[PDB]
Amino acid sequence: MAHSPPGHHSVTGRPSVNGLALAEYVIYRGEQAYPEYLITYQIMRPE
Amino acid sequence: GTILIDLSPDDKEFQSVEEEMQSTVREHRDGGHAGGIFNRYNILKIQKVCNKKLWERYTHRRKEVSEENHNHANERMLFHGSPFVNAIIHKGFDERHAYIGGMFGAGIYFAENSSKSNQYVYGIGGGTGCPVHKDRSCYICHRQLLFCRVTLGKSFLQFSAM
Ligand SMILES: O=C(NCc1ccc(-c2nc3ccccc3c(=O)[nH]2)cc1)OCc1ccccc1
Ligand SMILES: [Zn+2]
Repeated sequence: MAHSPPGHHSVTGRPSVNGLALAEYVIYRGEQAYPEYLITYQIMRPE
Repeated sequence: GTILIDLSPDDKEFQSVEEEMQSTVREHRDGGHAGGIFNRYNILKIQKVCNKKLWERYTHRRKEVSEENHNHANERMLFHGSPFVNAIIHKGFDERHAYIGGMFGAGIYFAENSSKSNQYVYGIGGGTGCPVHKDRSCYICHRQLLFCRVTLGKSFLQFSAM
């Protein structure tokens, strides 16, 4: 597991081509996330 | 130490999380190859994850990070999809939950698009799909995702070509 960039606690990966695509985030310490909600689902077939 | 508490579909907390799932669905450049072809989910259950030791570990790191960033944790609610969801809720995140070959380096990845996290539920690129039908676009088998509390602190901004 890499270290985060010097002086930084995380990375924000921001799409520059798909304007409708939202951000992705990276942390390098497991203690920097808490799994608050467990979601059980199916994807739905379009009509 | 982990217990799971079901939320009621009549509870606002449930409706909010469902809203966050549904409204953050988008189209993907792969046309559904990894995560399947859908516009919406059928939400079957939402559960609160309570674990005192994991919580305190989280809030202790939050405090360090917050102070290093001049009293700003920069905390977000974000999705995470992984084949290891069951190990995560019992043990917490660690380096075996990292995506070694990810574009922004080897770390733990999270998404604002629910459908981005859906692409990882059965593995990188959707693995071989659901275990029963081997179908990345299975409409039958139950999927699980996490909606997680994430401390970003001082986040390094990296534009991607995606
Ligand atoms: O090693 C993995 N997965 C590690 C891993 C977990 C979550 C993610 C993940 N990546 C993202 C990247 C961008 C945006 C969101 C996510 C995300 O939510 N999860 C990536 C890799 O899968 C291989 C595999 C396949 C089948 C069974 C066991 C293991
Ligand atoms: Zn299936």
